[PDB]
Amino acid sequence: TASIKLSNGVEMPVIGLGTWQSSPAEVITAVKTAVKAGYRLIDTASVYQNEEAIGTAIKELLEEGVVKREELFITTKAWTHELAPGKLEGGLRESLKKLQLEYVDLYLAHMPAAFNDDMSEHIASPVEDVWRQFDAVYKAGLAKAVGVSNWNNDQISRALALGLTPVHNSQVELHLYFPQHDHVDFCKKHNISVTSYATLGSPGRVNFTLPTGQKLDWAPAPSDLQDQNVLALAEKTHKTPAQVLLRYALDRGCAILPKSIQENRIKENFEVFDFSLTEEDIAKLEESKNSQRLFLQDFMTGHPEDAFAAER
Repeated sequence: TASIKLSNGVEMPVIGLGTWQSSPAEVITAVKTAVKAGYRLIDTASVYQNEEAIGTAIKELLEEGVVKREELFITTKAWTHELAPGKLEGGLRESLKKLQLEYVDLYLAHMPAAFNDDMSEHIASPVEDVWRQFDAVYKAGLAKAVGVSNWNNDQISRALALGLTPVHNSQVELHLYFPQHDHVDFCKKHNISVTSYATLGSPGRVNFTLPTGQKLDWAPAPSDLQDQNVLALAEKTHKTPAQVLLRYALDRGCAILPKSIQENRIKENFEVFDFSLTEEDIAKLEESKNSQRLFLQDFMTGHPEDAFAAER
């Protein structure tokens, strides 16, 4: 299994199944298809409300003898209300119950901003206090590694400065049209692994279908998948545009989480280990200089720990 070695020695598969776009019913089929295809990492979150289904999927995989627990890397994330003082452990234990696991391989703060139950009120808990809870669950053995998602460099630095368990991973939006050069360089400096979500960028096609259901010809849409350099490299390597975008992120030194839920796409996204991109190739793909954050997570607007406050 191709993996990245975390600062504490834990090996994390470089490619995993992102489940943020999967319902409980769709995720079961998606997880089993991915694992049978070769995927060894499953990424979920308490807020997706699909952990129970994933637990069932894993259970079936184990009974079928497809894989053993030790061969799978499971990542989950605490939502905003679970980040509040003294609420993390309870949240993690609940996720473990749904997943039917004794521990998770990686546990992340889904955001840096705490909220109450219905997110009607901000809870001004500094990221330092949030991280102390992660340090605790890590030491308790409930998570083999801990990290953050959607945090900015300053927030991560504040967590590191505490001198507790280091941040092992940072999961952020990262794709050709939002390179995150600064964040990746920052993480590399502090030995923090980086996981890219939304690796395939924005919608690359617009489909036309008649009421009868008859499918007509599609049209390209402005996106990473339609970038001229991407299309050119795909043709030259005999790979698909999507595979090129995934390889781009991998060779940038990141782990990836393609969201595809369709059987054929899940299989397609895994076929990215028969080639690699050189520094020249990477530079060529970045020539358009297009850069724009697609996931603004604007519900954080006004919160003292809004990671993107400067962009509001």
